[PDB]
Amino acid sequence: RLTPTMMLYSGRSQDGSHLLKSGRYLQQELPVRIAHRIKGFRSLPFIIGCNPTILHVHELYIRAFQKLTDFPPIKDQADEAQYCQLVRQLLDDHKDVVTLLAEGLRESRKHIEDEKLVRYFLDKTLTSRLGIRMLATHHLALHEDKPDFVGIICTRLSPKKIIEKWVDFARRLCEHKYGNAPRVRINGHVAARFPFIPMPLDYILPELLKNAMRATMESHLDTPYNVPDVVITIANNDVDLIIRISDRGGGIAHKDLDRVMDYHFTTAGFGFGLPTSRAYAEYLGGSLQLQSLQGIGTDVYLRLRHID
Amino acid sequence: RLTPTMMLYSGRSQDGSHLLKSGRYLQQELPVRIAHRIKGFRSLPFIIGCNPTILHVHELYIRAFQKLTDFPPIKDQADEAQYCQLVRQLLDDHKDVVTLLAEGLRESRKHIEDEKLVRYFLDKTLTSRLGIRMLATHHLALHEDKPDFVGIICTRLSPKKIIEKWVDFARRLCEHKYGNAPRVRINGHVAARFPFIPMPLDYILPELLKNAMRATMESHLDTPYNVPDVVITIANNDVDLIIRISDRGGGIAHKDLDRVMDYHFTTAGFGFGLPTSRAYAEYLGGSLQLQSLQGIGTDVYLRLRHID
Ligand SMILES: Nc1ncnc2c1ncn2[C@@H]1O[C@H](COP(=O)(O)OP(=O)(O)O)[C@@H](O)[C@H]1O
Ligand SMILES: Nc1ncnc2c1ncn2[C@@H]1O[C@H](COP(=O)(O)OP(=O)(O)O)[C@@H](O)[C@H]1O
Ligand SMILES: O=C(O)c1sc2cc(Cl)ccc2c1Cl
Ligand SMILES: O=C(O)c1sc2cc(Cl)ccc2c1Cl
Ligand SMILES: [K+]
Ligand SMILES: [K+]
Ligand SMILES: [Mg+2]
Ligand SMILES: [Mg+2]
Repeated sequence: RLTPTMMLYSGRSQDGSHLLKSGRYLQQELPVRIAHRIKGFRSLPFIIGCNPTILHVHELYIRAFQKLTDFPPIKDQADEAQYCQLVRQLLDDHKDVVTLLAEGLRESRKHIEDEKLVRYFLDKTLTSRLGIRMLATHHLALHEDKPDFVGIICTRLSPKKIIEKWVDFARRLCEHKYGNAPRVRINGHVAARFPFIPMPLDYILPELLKNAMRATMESHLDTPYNVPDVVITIANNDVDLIIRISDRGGGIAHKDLDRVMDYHFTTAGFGFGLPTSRAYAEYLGGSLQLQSLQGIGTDVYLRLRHID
Repeated sequence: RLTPTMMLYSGRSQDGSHLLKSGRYLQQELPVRIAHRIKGFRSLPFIIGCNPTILHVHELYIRAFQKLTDFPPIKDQADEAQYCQLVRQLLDDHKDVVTLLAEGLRESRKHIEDEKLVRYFLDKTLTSRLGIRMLATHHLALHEDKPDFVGIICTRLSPKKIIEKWVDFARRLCEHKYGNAPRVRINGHVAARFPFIPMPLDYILPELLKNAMRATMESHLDTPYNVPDVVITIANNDVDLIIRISDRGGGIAHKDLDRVMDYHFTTAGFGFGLPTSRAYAEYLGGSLQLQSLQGIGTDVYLRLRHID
């Protein structure tokens, strides 16, 4: 089973030798990908790269490269176990990176000449980071013995169930802010189950659901106690999984339409939900498409390729 | 009120002088547009242009140019009235032109080197023809005194009502072929009324409805007596009119997706419905977009700009 330019190992050897193979693989893969991202930071427009917060993330990436390269060759389970400590630390050290980049770039990007430069930098940086985090988490998860998982790969993911999980989460945030939340109905292939990697859905779904719920409440300020449902349709075929999220939140206005996919743009939480979700979907071989019915609502279509 | 590179006059003079102005306008506009299309025929790949049916349409276009240019200057109501006879004849003489081109091109296009050449020829020819027919019909309709119309412009078009008209039509064709037809529900801005030109909708709507109904029946061969509804949503805003037509007919397969917009392509009536509808929508400043949920259904979105 694989993803773009990387593979997620589904080993299961008794002596635990698959952990050594996995670890050695990480050590030959992660430093290269970190190095590529450091180059990304090096080539940022000077005035952006000088931003203290951007510099901090840059330094963090240098540190990560240094720590991995300083780690001795993995020869035994004792080494592998310490390697896992390093991986856990880095995952934790880097958990706020998306937020730091958003902040650092927010002001600094208003300065430079080329406007698609930041978009390209963020698309490339955030997707490479997702890949890095997936590989690292997969390696850790190989030690686990949860049913239905091989590392971070779920062998029988139910899209309805993971959708429901994020629905409950988004409904709670929405209720806290507006005193109510749209109900969500789910239809189509509600009983589908198939091998799949949850992690990208764990980012994308709450972003799209928050969007749809905010849009619904903000357009029904007179009747917060009675708002139209959000309707989610699951289509599962041999090629891809499609999740359509349809709201009656009034639509994306014509004057806003060409901006909603830009990092930082927002009508309101830092305006990253849509461009990030799209970059993730595309990184994984899928896509994220919007259909705006101005005056009525929006349909968002998430497509993710099935596992090979 | 206007459309691309042409205007539809909303005159109403008592002496009937607006009919003379309209007629003179046609005589200074139509011959030019016919001449442009004749050039189109002249530049067709030799082997296609030699097809007897293509030659017939070519000749028909030459004849139309010849008749209009042979018609004397319009100076009085007596002239204008005879001019209307000529216009009616030509409209009638040319009513099968789309069908003739489809047939003539069907075989001949398999020969030539450039594959997007025919697509371009048909997009340009069919849209210029729609423009010609709109102008000509508008001029004729100026003699009429129907309530709510100025020529072919409806001053208070109800999208729900025109949708319902074509729904009944498509349901009857479908019922005759399959012994039943999906019901259609219409929601969103069901009470919208606004100035609008019906003619393009009169072509596009039945094409999209036939598609959705065929797809629905062909995927429910076991239960023809109980098939899922087609659902149409109307969104009316200050910029455009959006009509979403959503079916549970199983979707457009991945292997077919990149072909359904090509003239001539069909899984079955001559495979012109979709590319023609899209060319018309775009000619008028709108668009036609498809979202396929393979295994479930298809959403088709027709957008047409409001009148200026
Ligand atoms: N379902 C929706 N309905 C209406 N507007 C939306 C919807 N989803 C996104 N938007 C618009 O696109 C903008 C960008 O969204 P996003 O990238 O998620 O950033 P944020 O939600 O933080 O503003 C939103 O501020 C909102 O104006
Ligand atoms: N709503 C739909 N659902 C499934 N397939 C569709 C739908 N609309 C169009 N298609 C597919 O696209 C093809 C092209 O349609 P069209 O251009 O209207 O030509 P025709 O209907 O004559 O085949 C159809 O044959 C059908 O396979
Ligand atoms: O930026 C990030 O989120 C992460 S997590 C992470 C984990 C490892 Cl083991 C190495 C680099 C790295 C980076 Cl860079
Ligand atoms: O091709 C067609 O449909 C038509 S209708 C029509 C009507 C007039 Cl008056 C002139 C040309 C012309 C053509 Cl070309
Ligand atoms: K945004
Ligand atoms: K076609
Ligand atoms: Mg958001
Ligand atoms: Mg058709």
